[PDB]
Amino acid sequence: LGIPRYRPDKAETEPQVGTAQGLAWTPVGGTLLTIEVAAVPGSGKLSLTGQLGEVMKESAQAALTYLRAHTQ
Amino acid sequence: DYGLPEDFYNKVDLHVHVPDGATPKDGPSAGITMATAIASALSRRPARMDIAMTGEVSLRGKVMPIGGVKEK
Repeated sequence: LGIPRYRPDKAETEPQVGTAQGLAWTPVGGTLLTIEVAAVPGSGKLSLTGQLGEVMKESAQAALTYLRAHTQ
Repeated sequence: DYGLPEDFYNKVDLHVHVPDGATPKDGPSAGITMATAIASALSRRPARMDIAMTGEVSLRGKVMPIGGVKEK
């Protein structure tokens, strides 16, 4: 066959800073949505890339709202 | 009356969330819903579910009538 196109076990890559291995069911087979979020000092707002929906932004807002209750 | 601090219009934010983006029923048909929700979340005391609510709020503290009592 040649070269393994994919990692044998996913437990071998690395822990990453802004990586969260999501879960989803794409009608072409399940796959993990590697949602990547980067924090940059500045004005303070939500930059919304990667073709979010309304609900996706609301989920981000909900996560920030909970994280604001407990920050320290 | 509800154990609240003297100043809570400035001292604390209020991130409000509603499961329906638009008006499911036109006008605030759940004014006292938010009254109860905000009172519970600002006095840090729970809100009794299994007892639904509905109405409208006026700034004097009066529950104005609502249409479609049958549907509520």
